[PDB]
Amino acid sequence: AQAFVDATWPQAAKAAQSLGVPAHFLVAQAALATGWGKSQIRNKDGTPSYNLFNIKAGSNWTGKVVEARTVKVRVERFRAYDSYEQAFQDYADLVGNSPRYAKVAGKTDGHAFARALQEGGYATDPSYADKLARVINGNALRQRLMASAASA
Repeated sequence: AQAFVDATWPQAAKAAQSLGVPAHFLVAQAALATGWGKSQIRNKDGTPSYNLFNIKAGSNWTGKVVEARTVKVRVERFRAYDSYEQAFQDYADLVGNSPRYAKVAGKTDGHAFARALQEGGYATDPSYADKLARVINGNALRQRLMASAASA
């Protein structure tokens, strides 16, 4: 999981700073969405989609599209990107500009941030806020963030 954390960190920091939330909030969200990078959506050619937030491709999406199986088993259409950099740019646009996500900005508490994501419709599972806050506040994330840092 460490390389996942290291790779996402600078992009998460860039996006989180624009949203006025702590960088680790976004890292935690991506970690929960992908099982710390173990379960990420892949293109048919074997390349990554880099869609670490598992964002669906709807009618307003004109970029690359990847199909992936969801659990009956269904085929869902997801966004695909050229890098984590581009993925986080799209995330920052979506969460930063969409009015339903307006409660996200400025949040400095893990659970409050998660509740704001839920309000916006990121995920509808009733346990989402509790699950995400646990990652945000957890020892696993803290240890990996400390390991990631250049200094102590």
